[PDB]
Amino acid sequence: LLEKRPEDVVIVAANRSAIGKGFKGAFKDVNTDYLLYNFLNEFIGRFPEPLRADLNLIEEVACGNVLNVGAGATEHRAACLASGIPYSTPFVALNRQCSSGLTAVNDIANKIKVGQIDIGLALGVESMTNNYKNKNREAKKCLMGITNENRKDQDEFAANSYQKAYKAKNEGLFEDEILPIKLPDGSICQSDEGPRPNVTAESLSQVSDGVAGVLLARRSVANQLNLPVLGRYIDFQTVGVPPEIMGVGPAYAIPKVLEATGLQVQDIDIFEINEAFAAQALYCIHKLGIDLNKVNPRGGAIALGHPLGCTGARQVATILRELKKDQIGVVSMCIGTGMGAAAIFIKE
Amino acid sequence: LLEKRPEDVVIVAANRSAIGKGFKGAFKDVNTDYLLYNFLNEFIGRFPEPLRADLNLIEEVACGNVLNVGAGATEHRAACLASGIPYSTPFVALNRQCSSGLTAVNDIANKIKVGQIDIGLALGVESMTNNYKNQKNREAKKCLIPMGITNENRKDQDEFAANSYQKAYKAKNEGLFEDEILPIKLPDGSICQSDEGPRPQVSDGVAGVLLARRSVANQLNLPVLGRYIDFQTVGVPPEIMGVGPAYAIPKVLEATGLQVQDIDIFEINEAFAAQALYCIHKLGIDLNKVNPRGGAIALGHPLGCTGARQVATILRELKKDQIGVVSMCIGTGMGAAAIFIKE
Repeated sequence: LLEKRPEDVVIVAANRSAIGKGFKGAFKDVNTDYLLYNFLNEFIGRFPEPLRADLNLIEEVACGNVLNVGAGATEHRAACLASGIPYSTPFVALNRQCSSGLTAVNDIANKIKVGQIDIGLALGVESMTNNYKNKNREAKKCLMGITNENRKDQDEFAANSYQKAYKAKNEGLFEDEILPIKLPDGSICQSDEGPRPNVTAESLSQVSDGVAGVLLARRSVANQLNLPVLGRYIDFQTVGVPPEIMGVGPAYAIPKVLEATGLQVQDIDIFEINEAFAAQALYCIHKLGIDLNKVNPRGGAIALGHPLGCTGARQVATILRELKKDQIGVVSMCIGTGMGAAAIFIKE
Repeated sequence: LLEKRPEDVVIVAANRSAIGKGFKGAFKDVNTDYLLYNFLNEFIGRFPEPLRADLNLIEEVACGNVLNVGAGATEHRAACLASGIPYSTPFVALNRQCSSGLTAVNDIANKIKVGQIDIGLALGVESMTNNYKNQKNREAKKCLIPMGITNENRKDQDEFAANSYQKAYKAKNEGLFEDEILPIKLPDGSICQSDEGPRPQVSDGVAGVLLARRSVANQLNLPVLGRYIDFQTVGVPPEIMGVGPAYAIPKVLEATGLQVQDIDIFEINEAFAAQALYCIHKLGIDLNKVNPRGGAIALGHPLGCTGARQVATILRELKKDQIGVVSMCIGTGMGAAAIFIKE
């Protein structure tokens, strides 16, 4: 599995923006279209010379999105079009709820794999700020908090993430993966404005906005073009989970991707398990038996925020900077109307 | 290619609904969730014993949609939930615009090829009637050119148009569109199951396609209407979005080795007569092969349903071992095309 074959799906670049605060945040006066346009312009400069030389080398743009009309396909495609990605490049809008951005990844993973394409861009956007704006059993469930309701450990959990996120923030740890998004006033945003110092434990995830991109390619095509390689996508698995207890997703998706690859929990160095809510994150980690030490190393959703769409691909950018050469890490998250997703990766 | 390996992505079922008329037709007092719930209750019935038994063997439901909030991901999951498809079955909402129903098929194909799943359901749904109610740079503004205008970018069109209605009613009347169309029951008691438009187009309709690996089909004793060969997409100038089929057909043929003259039926979506004519001409296609039972000019084009519809239609127009393609130009400047084989 650690053997690099020429038919591997390889990650060439994985970047994300600073996650702003919903409603209050840096992004409030901006929508997914400006966020996307801008992140793209940044992401492209960060691209190896043969690519930016011929952008029509990207043969597909899957963009995950949960709240726009039709998942933002017209605006997101216009945005790509403004950031130099040629018309010659098809675009696909996807919405698998909370995992959307991780599914943009599985979409391109498979196309490349199957030969449909060689090089392909996975995206994730969400402007919860400007978009949150839009009964007979079973179907009566479907689309969060109450499925969670279905506290000491949870606050304990909320603070440690908040502490891990603050350390990491302050230690410069996210300075690699984050890109500066210029705001229309003149400002520029390169810090996650969600993690805060001194969070301890007190009685009383986050509505945010953000973009995140991933550039996959098949190893063969990479070597030929001599393109840097950060790690490689190994597999992906989704599962259906009772909608009333959505959060339970990770406790079923993880074992699934594990069995399908042959790995075991204890073969994983890092787990990027999305914390929609602390109650559910904790439950997932403890049912599986995951080492809490190995969970969300630099802070989670609780502290960082959760821009629905963008999250699944944000965790990828992130898990890559937390990993060390030849390490395996999973990316999982509970999904909205009752699902569970989880992709596996390796550094190199 | 006409060799059959168990590794094949095989169509086990593929039915559609009657395409209602926009703003006035049969479905006007209903939305996607109802069209879906119903289409599915029907489709599932027209499902082989084994699947109906389990229904959990279906491991993914990708479902195109173009105009709903978030392409109808929640509403339609519930519909599937309500029509007996288990929670266990994940779901994905896709929006490739005009080709959404086809790319939803592309989706299912790939997952099956890449071993991700065995059997999967592809869908298309749209209710232009209900949902049709949902930058300043020289490049992305082309993603603001109204479709019709891009068509601006007559006799021959009207002649091409005429045939569409002619072939469609001739065929509707001869009962050609019967095996494919399922009966969508309506609130006011009136069952609907006949195409309004063809009576010698904005519309609402649903469509479903149940792929499975060949090896798997033979294992569960399942019927096999045909096979998915390839699919290909290619961007195109948004100002002439229509020219999309002219490029995606060569590309998918090329990807397969096939040639134009190797194709029997050419189900090229008629989004406009001006457009479809061009692809036809540029490609050098025998009209007797293009849209045999008429097109969308008569039948209507329920945006995200179409792709999944054309597959239903084509699979009847094709005889055992015939190859045919399904192309359509795509909204913001694209073009798709797939290739199927009967058996």
